[PDB]
Amino acid sequence: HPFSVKVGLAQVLRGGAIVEVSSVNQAKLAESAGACSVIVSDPGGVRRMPDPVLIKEVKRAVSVPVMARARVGHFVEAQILESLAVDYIDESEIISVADDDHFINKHNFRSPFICGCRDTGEALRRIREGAAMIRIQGDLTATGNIAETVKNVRSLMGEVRVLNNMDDDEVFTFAKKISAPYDLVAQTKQMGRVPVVQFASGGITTPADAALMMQLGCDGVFVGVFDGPDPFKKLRSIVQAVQHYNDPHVLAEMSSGLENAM
Amino acid sequence: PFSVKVGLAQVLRGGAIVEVSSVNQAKLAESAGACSVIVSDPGGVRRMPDPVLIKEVKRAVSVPVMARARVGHFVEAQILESLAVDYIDESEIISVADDDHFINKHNFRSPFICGCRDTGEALRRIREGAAMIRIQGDLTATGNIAETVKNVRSLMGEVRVLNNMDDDEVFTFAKKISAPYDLVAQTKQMGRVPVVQFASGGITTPADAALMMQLGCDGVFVGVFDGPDPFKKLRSIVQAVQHYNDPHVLAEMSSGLENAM
Amino acid sequence: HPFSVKVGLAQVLRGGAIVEVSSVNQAKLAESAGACSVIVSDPGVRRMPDPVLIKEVKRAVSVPVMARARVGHFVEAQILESLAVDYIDESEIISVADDDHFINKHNFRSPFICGCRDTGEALRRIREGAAMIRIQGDLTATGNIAETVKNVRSLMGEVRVLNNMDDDEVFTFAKKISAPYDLVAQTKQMGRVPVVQFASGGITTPADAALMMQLGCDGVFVGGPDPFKKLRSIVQAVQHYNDPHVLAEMSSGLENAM
Amino acid sequence: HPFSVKVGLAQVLRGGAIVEVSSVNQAKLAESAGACSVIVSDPGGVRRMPDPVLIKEVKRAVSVPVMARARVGHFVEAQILESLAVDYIDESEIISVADDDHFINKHNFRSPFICGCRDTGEALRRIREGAAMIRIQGDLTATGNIAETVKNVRSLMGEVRVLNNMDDDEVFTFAKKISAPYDLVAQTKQMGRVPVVQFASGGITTPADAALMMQLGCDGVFVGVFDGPDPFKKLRSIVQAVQHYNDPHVLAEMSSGLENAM
Amino acid sequence: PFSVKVGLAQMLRGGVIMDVVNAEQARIAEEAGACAVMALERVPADIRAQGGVARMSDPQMIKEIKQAVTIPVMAAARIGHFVEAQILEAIGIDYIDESEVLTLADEDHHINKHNFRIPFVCGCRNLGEALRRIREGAAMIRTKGEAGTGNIIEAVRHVRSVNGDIRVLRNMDDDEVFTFAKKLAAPYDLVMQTKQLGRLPVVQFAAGGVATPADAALMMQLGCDGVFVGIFKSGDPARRARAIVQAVTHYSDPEMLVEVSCGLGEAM
Repeated sequence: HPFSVKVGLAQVLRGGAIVEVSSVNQAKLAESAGACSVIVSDPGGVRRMPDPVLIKEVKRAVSVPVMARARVGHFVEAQILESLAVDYIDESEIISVADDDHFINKHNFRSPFICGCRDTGEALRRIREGAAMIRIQGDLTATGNIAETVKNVRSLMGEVRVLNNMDDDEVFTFAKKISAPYDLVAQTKQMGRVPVVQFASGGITTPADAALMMQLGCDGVFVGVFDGPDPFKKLRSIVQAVQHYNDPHVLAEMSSGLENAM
Repeated sequence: PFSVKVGLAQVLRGGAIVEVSSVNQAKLAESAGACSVIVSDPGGVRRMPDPVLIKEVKRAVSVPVMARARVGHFVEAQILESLAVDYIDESEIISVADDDHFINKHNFRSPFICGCRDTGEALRRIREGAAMIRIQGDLTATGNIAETVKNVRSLMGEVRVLNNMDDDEVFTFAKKISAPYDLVAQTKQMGRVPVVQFASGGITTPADAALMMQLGCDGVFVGVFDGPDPFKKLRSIVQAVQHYNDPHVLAEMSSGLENAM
Repeated sequence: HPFSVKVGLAQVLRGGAIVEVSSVNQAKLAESAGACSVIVSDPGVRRMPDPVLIKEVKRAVSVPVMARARVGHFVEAQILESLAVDYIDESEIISVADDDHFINKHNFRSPFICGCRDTGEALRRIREGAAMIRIQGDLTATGNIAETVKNVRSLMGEVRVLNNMDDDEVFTFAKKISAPYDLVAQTKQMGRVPVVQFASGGITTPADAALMMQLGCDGVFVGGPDPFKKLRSIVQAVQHYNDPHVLAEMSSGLENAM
Repeated sequence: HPFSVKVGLAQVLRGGAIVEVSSVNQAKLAESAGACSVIVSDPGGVRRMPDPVLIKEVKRAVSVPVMARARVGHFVEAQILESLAVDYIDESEIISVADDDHFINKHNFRSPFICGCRDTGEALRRIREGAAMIRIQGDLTATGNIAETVKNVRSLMGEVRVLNNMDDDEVFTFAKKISAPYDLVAQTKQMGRVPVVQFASGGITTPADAALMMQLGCDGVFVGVFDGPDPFKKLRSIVQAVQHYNDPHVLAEMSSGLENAM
Repeated sequence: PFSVKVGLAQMLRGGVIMDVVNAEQARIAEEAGACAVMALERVPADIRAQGGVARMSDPQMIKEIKQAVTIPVMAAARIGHFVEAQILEAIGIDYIDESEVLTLADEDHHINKHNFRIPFVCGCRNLGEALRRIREGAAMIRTKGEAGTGNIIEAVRHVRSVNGDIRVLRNMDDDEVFTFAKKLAAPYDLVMQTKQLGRLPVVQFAAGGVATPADAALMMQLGCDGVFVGIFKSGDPARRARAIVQAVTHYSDPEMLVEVSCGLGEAM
């Protein structure tokens, strides 16, 4: 399907960090430190898809894929981003929701979408609408706290394990309970995984945080590093961290004299 | 010696266990393939059965004889161990004599079976000293297998969840079901309840019996006599447990049994 | 003390069963099976038994004779003491005559038993002057031993808690079980409740009677079929509460219980 | 018993005021004005037994008995005070509780303890633990208001009167209800009094307040006078007041041109 | 290897561990008889007062310490943050404290402390919570207490909680322990094992609210093997610190307690 092709595009991000930038300067730094992508962002107040002149500028200043966010259910915003020819769209509950009853019909775009989730049904529901990639929403806000993120990764991975070993006869009732499409459930069982790239996001603040998500079994992380004291340094470390997550002596060195986190 | 009782009870896998209240009933049961019988002389207060009766049954049959004690009534169990029963059922079907504690089953030579409604409960009876678990349903003579299916599914299902769970998360899992952590890891590594697991409660037909088996149990209890012709019904159920995955066998077995309960 | 003496009188009953009779006939039956004592009764409003009755029963047998007064019915007790029963049971099994206050048992020479469902209750009866404590079970003839067990357990249990407890923490413990601190401190030392402790409520079989004994009781109270047989059996059971072989032969063909 | 000896030590305070001091200056004033004792105190924040160098200094600057407070249930604090050889310890709910389930086992000390109370059972329970003296807690804080104090003295004295005239048969149930040791209840009945010195404290602020407590039937008062305008003057007055409580013309003169209370 | 981590913590009995956030301090702690230090980046009083997310401390500051004192060095790792732990094992600390004083990083699960060759100290507020941490691998328990208030009332609650039910457990009818284990929500083995031994099959310490010599000594008198302290928020860190140490090693000696508390200055 054109869906596999999208699912396929999101696979080349496996093993990377995705940094959130709001200028060109910030994008040129994230790419330098080894980000495998940069997501373009505006930054209370209402938060929307960022200006195209800015998405244009970044797209140009870096050779890594460019992502941008669209408000949930704001399909016109997503049409614009597609038109600008960015590589990925993140239907992002981080900015101001625009439709509280419906998300984008992501099967109407060429672009591969990411959607956030807090549990398995949320992820399978986003997928069925046409998400080609998932991220465990976690603690939104700039709270620097991974708890909710760990909670959400844990719920997911664990829910999939329960599913994997389930009596086939019970999977129907299970599908009903998490409010997810049965066949995408049955799929997830067959593959013992969520049929799409699964990143962690929310509250990642230290090489250690990043390596924990990876050890929990994620495909990579998002980081939102510029509210720090040495963003290049810290960002390098998180890349190194994600790249060498099972290596404590490496993780130790990356964390050394890092300067203040948030 | 626990492994010895656990090992002993294994000789029941594949069987149907019949509740009898007389020698005339324990016989019908053996002479129909009962792999063991469970004695009682049955509202009101229902207690251990009379030792005389038990001796009559024990003498009138070669199969292992089991008997009922009230929950927490150790002495009733001392008595039963004395008359030399092969198995003691600390059974909630009978008026509980202790609402806070169960017989410390590791103080006895005889093997104990207990009831359970879920994994945690089974793992708790086992740490106490049960060498065999039966998954109960209706405690009342209801002829309905619904609650029974609930508890067998619940049991199996948690074991399966546990079977594949991240080691780091078993501790909290043992907390949430209030079970001893090491019997829960034993159960994880084995992928199963470290003891024989029978279904009990509501079993009234070959189909009922055969469903529990297909659901993963090692055997079934039945209480048959609530019927039109118990001899035919009993063989039927036995055959049913014997040939549970064979639909043609089951159809024959069910044909013209008379009315159930 | 005159209390010490009273506590001594009940200690003769240690190791026995106390049958509950309401005639001469029953009291004879009970006496032959080896009942250490008998408690007189009549069976609405339940009261102290009739003194003619309590007198026929006293003459008919040779073992100690008890009788029930209503809770707080001090007069009723005065009467029993006068016709010279050996023990008085201020018994919640018959109708309560005072809801707020128990008989001030000290003002009596005849020794008192009182019921209890836990340690606080038992000590409180003791302070008022109970020389003997009996667990309470089901107040009805429910032939069910469950609550009985609960109450022996709670009692046995909190005493064990007590014995080992930090001394500084016993005051607060005294408060929480509403008990006189100085009886709590005695009990702690003695690692025991300073009086005879009989289970009662729902003893219907030898097994039941024996269970009570193995849980630590000093004896038991007992309320058709074959009474003399069953009675013998329960007495035999309390006398050999550790012999599963005897518990076995004892229980064989006792005919139907209640 | 060694308990009577302690009960006995606290009797020599009958008819006096006990002033609360936090320096040496304050102690030298209270003694001058005729205080029959001074209680050493620290002074939101956590309040503990005061420094030994300070308890040492007062003990020296005055010839009147020295009291000091220990946090409730802080038996080590009390061991220290004993070691310093002060005359009395007040297990004082005025400073920061240290054990909310247990008070000091006061029978393990040589020192006579005081404990506060709001009712009779509280007082009998403190006594049974080994308080050799009682004070009606009243309104803690520096509220200058005697109401709670009057409430608490009233409850006590009155509860004892009820007890005094009670049918002996009912005293058991009474003991149960106020949660007090029956034999200490039976005692209090025999003597128609609380078997220990009973002072008033909390909110005493004027000669009149002090004389009211005495007329209510107390053995004396505590005063906590230095948050006033003329502490010597006021303190003299309160001593005079307590000393001449049934003398209104005297009480009148003591109250005259006193300066501001609190 | 559990037996051995447990063992390794025996060396701490009668000890006063001290929280620090730099060499100067750690130097002050040993320089006063602190049996071990527990390096961080903020002391608990400041954590409460200043908010923010409290995480493992930066290696650097953990190394600059371990290279200024001879006594064992501990460090805190956010509850459940097994990767923070790792980074600590690597760096070579003596003990890791999976500390609820720092920002909980996993609400549902604690670090699996067995998967480590380094010994863990876990917080507790009651017996069960202690028997659960031990089963997860904790070698050395402590009380949650109350962190950053200078009020010792909660440590007392907890210490008493645990010692209490332990004594209850010691003399409990053998047939009643099962049930006791359910209600405790603790592993039956570990319970029976605490019954047999009459105490916590690992080193037990007090923590949270210890601010004066009397405090520390009360803990010891209540039945603790040592105390934690978070000392630098007071007036003369040295005197007070030496005093608290002296306090734990002379806990049953009032006369000395009076001596060691004499003019120590303003506490917290």
